[PDB]
Amino acid sequence: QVQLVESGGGVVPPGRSLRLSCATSGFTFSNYGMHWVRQAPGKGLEWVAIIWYDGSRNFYAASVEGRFTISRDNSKNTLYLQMNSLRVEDTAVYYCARAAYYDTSGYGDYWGQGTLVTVSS
Amino acid sequence: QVQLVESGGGVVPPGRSLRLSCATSGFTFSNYGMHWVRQAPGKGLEWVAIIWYDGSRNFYAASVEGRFTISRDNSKNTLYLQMNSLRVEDTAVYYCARAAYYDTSGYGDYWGQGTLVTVSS
Amino acid sequence: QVQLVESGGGVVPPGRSLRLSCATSGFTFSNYGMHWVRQAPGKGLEWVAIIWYDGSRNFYAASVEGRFTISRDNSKNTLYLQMNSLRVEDTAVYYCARAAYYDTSGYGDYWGQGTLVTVSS
Amino acid sequence: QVQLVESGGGVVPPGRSLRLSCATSGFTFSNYGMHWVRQAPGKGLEWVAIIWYDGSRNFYAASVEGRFTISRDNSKNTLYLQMNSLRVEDTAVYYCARAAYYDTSGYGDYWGQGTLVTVSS
Amino acid sequence: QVQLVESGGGVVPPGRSLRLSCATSGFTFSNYGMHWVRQAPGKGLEWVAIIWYDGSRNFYAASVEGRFTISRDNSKNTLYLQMNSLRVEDTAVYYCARAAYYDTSGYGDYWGQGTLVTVSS
Amino acid sequence: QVQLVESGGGVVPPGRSLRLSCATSGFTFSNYGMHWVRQAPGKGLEWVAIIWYDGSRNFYAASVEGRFTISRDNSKNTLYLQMNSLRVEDTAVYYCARAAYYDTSGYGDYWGQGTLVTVSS
Amino acid sequence: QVQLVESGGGVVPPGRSLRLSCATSGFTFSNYGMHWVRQAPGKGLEWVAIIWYDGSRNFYAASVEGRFTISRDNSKNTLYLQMNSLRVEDTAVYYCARAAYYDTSGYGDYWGQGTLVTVSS
Amino acid sequence: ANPNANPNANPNANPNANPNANPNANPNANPNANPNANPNANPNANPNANPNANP
Amino acid sequence: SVLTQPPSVSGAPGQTVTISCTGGSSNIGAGYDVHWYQQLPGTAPKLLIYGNINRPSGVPDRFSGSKSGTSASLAITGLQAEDEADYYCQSYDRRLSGSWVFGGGTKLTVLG
Amino acid sequence: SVLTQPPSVSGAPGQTVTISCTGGSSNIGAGYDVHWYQQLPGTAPKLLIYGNINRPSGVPDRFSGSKSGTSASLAITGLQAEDEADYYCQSYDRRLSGSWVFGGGTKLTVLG
Amino acid sequence: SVLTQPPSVSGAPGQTVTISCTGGSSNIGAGYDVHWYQQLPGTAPKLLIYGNINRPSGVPDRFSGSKSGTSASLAITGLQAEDEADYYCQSYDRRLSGSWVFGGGTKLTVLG
Amino acid sequence: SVLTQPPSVSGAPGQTVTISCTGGSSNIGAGYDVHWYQQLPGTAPKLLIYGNINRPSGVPDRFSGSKSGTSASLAITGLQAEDEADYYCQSYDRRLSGSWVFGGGTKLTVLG
Amino acid sequence: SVLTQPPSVSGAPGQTVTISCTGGSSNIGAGYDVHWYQQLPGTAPKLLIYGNINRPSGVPDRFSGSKSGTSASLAITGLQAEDEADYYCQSYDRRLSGSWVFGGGTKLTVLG
Amino acid sequence: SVLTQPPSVSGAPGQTVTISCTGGSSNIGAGYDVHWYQQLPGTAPKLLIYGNINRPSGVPDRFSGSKSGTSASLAITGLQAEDEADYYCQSYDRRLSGSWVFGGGTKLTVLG
Repeated sequence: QVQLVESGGGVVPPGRSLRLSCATSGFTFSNYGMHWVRQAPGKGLEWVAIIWYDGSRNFYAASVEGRFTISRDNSKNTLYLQMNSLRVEDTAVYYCARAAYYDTSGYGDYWGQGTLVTVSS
Repeated sequence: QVQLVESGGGVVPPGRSLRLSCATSGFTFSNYGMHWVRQAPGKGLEWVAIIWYDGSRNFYAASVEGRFTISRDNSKNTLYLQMNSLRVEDTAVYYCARAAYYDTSGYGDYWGQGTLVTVSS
Repeated sequence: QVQLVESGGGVVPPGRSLRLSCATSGFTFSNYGMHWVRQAPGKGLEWVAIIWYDGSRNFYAASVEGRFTISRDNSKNTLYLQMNSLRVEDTAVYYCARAAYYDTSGYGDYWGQGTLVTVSS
Repeated sequence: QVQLVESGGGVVPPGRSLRLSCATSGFTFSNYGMHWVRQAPGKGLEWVAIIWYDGSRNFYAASVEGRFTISRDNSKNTLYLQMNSLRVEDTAVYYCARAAYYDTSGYGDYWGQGTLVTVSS
Repeated sequence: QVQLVESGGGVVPPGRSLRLSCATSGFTFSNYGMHWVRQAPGKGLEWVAIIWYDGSRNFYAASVEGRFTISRDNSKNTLYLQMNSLRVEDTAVYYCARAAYYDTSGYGDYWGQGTLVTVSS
Repeated sequence: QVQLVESGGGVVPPGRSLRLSCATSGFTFSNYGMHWVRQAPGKGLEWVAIIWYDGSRNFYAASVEGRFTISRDNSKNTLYLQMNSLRVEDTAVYYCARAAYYDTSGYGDYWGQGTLVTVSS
Repeated sequence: QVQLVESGGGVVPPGRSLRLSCATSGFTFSNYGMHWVRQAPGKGLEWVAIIWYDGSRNFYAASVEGRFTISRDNSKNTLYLQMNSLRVEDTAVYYCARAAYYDTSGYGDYWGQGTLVTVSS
Repeated sequence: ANPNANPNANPNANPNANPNANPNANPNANPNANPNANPNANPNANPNANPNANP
Repeated sequence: SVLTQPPSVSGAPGQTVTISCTGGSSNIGAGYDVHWYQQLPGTAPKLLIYGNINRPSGVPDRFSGSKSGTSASLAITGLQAEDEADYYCQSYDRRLSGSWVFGGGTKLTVLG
Repeated sequence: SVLTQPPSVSGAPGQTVTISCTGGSSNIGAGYDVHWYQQLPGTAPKLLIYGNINRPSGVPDRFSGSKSGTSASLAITGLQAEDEADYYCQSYDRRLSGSWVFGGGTKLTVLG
Repeated sequence: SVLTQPPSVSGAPGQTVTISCTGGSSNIGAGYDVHWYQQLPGTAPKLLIYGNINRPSGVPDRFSGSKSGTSASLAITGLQAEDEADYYCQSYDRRLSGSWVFGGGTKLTVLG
Repeated sequence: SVLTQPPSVSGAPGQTVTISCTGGSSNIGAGYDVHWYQQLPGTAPKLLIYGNINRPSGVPDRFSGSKSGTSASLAITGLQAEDEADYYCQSYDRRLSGSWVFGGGTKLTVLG
Repeated sequence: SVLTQPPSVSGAPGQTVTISCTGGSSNIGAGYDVHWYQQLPGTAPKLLIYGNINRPSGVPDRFSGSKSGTSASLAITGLQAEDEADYYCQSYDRRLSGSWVFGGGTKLTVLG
Repeated sequence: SVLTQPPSVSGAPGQTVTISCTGGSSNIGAGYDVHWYQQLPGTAPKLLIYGNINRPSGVPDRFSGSKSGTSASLAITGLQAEDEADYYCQSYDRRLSGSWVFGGGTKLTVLG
């Protein structure tokens, strides 16, 4: 079975950093790309970032590019997200999802439990 | 001349692991990739797993990913298949095959005799 | 915050070369193409050159082709413009812009501060 | 400046081959298609062949198709014409011309110097 | 010299399939569409099928649509015609022709040798 | 042989939607336009809609325009009819017909079997 | 100067082994890979085997894989070629040649004298 | 009007087409591409390599 | 929210409801696939329909969907008590530099 | 055979004969071109005239053709013994779904 | 300067002005997008409108534009003291080998 | 079993029979090679055709095959008694994460 | 040579001369562009006019061209001593399989 | 023997003859280099051309070669009495497990 457990959340005042993580088990981690999706409390889903299976190609959303950093460690089957200069509008629930590609578009076959990050002062 | 001799079968209660082995001779083992194909009695062939010649890349079928482990030893010309948490639907005959690539797809030029594995309660 | 910081300008007598640079920060440099645009003193804007994200395709304006050379360094997040055999008509203010594409035509969403090259005897 | 130089001409008896070349400088070779045009001594101009910028498409005149072969090398900026089974009707001056396209028809903006190929016995 | 050579004829019982081919030389196969034309013994000519230069479009006569299939392989310069559920009325000599278009209609500008397909019981 | 098989009928309360389909075989689907025709119980035939071979042009009857939608999927050889805001007078047997054009008017050479749509409360 | 001297040929009955060698001088043996090529009487050349400079990677032809063994002792400047279970088809003149690599292919800059191995009964 | 495909059209390639590279193409990386490992490649990947110590 | 969805629809158990997702000429009308996700109130989203017609093993046969033109829709038949969840449509929009684009999210209420 | 032709035409050597191919208002009367093919007794057809007036390199000046109204004609002047062959007219009919429509075919016998 | 712009346009504060950008049948009449830039007297250009109707975050609602046929115009309402700048239209011309073609450049004078 | 094969075929001794393998736009119609395997009732499968046209040394000239569009076919001429075996077709599917995809399996019975 | 040009045209220095190029309904009358080339006695051709009205940088204002209907014309005003050269008109013929079709070639001699 | 070479070619002394090696899309058409070897009747083969254009110091300037597409050729000018030898073309094949592949070989004869 596919298992995606997440950690690293909490509460931080705006202006400093935070680091998430998504530990995986039950599948070959190095053969798949990974995503990050966030959902603001009471809002919809927002795609955040993607990383290639080798880490060569990274893509970020327009609202998070330049501040967030996505990385993976194939030796520990873990996925990271480095958040810098956090703002109030970044408060949401962060999911790690596994990448899949059908014909001409991608989707997420398996998702994580979700972790909540709140920015307040 | 290519020979692929297999072993490691038996009768196992579900939920406990078992290890296959496929001894090769007549060709440079460390210069080719290997496949595992299984065939349930009265059914067709089902591709299981593949390993690169150096072992860098491993690809598994969906039904066996996370439970089956395929490994190779270049100093002993031995191909291994470590199958954990066997279930009843795993009962089949496994064949170790040699990998060949023509233009845009792979195929198995030489196959092993095959052994029967039994999972029952 | 996307930043494009330029340098390399100055006074050069006609007949010799000059090299510009456009240091980047705040975005993924390797995912975007770049442009060069110039503005002669008191004149309008003139498109000069473009480079692909991987550097495979280069396009130049007819008035600069064969003399100017555009290249990028994906590891330093820097862009170059190598100008050879400068003519008096090459005096202008040089900008680097980030590429974008909407439906059927492209535009530049983020521009640099600009550097000014004077060529005279 | 655009500079197209031809070579490979000379005197050959009918029935065998001859290979011309048009070395170019002063522009990006791989962005443009190229033409061959021949002019018989004392006659008008005759279009011979075209090649795409990537080499995917080739077109030939009805009188030369099956005998002539046009090819390019984007790493050496050199255009070739392989001429087999030469006839006395093939004695002319061959020009290489850079391709261009305006609205509904194409023209040649820069031409080479030309080379003389004569067939006699 | 344009050469169209056909093969694959013979005697076939009614109700089963047969495949014809027309190997080509002397021109750029991928630049031209092709036709199939058949002639019953002692009768006139009948148009059978056409295929576009890229294979994107196929057209068939009303008497053979749903049973015949025309295809091409640009890498081997070969044209095919798969005939399924053959009937006695399909006994004729089949010709492969090279398509040409003048002003408002098309003609066949070089033809093959022809092959005889006999359906009898 | 030309085969048109229809499905998607049934019973639907007035005010909501329903989708029909007409699967085809035995001819090149992407070469022909298609029609929808309906017949109220005990009444005559009534033309409903047409779609072009490429799907560019759609025409509807005055009594169904704005509510019914016609579409096709050339990769599955299927013709659809999306029926929205169904009323009581839309109770009829629906046929799919293959378009043909003779001199100045069109007809349908091949028809489907028909499916019954009943709108009732 | 590069000197490659071969010894160890002769006449051997089928079914048994015969060991060859190729002595080297005038160049750094340990810094080059090197090949084997055999020529049957009245036939062309046929590649046999190559060994890496460190001996890590061995490649054999399909006809002799599993029977021929190539080994090098860089402290004696001699490459060894073991041929086990010789067949009558192995009668050929074996060549020892140094390995060279230009862009994407291999070739032999220096060749040896060559020795004859005949299998007859 | 006629709703069917026209069989009386030119079935040959058009030589009157632009033979030059298109400057109006997307110069940016494609975010919609397969991010996975492509389980279709030569698994015996020792096809050809330099057998010497240096390139 | 490039993809537009009705904020809420409802239907009594045992009836057929239809959730739609409207796009444009750049995301759905360009030929890109549409995928559907279901989120129960207290858990993460779960894949519901991929490939515009295909479904995973756990998803029952009740859920179905198709696209046409610039619109795609998710048809649900046989409403049940556990169908209370948020439904999102996803595609790829050619105009931005992101892998996925999500819709607003349609809430299905079972008229119990 | 939407285009009808005389089944046979004969003439003495050295004189002029005419082969006609008359159609309707949908193929020849609609403005579509007429092309002619020649089939010698034991070989495949060979192109004779295209564009209603033009001939390939191999075809001699003896053959010529023209069309007017709904009829097209092939004019052969100065017959030889090697002119014995079947002649077919080819055009496009608007009322069918085919690229070419052929005539019945006229056999020319030279009275040697 | 393929695209034609009037060299200057002016208006009183609080009134509406319209800046025009007229091209030919190869750039704007061929279906390509038109994008607008704003350049203050001493700074680099800033993107104003892209896609003929869209605008970035920093641009207020006062600026708006559209295109029709061969002509594309930028409509500005509620003139302010900070609106004095050079406004360029940019598109793609099919007849050259460059990505962008710019206009001449209009100067907007606010009658303060 | 994305590739579809007939469950059983038959043929008299000396006649010609065909085994078909039907795929889709993702496996066979996307340009991937099709390979055929023959398995005796009591042993492992053995390679029969690779690359849609090529066979190993052991396979006799009776076995031949080809591909076209989204379908593939294995042709066996001159049926023998020892031809009774299960025949499989193999290709690669783009939409999955597996190197090989096999078909349903065709059983050939000779009507002795 | 599908395009017809007068073999020679002459005029006195300082006067205006015109070189014509007449085509058919397939090359010029079909809407395709006409371009002009100038070849001095001992050098390769040089582009003179493209797009039927436009000229390169080196070409002076004396040369001008236009097209209408089935014919096109090249107008030279103010003949000089160096204008003795061959002038070719090039277009595209719909009825061939070639990128360019040239004219016969007109030799211009100024009466100096 | 994946590469094809003519069995034997001949020519007069001092003339130019062409030795061709025709490959496929997997060996020569795949972008791999072609190397030529000249084997004397009584000694081992000697390197002649490498990198498709480069020759060793010992090889005279008469020998030359080039490649295009799936074919390569060896051009020999000024045939001499010592040119009588066997010539082989060598490349690399992607579809095999061999470093080098050798052609049939051409026997060159000089009509002394």
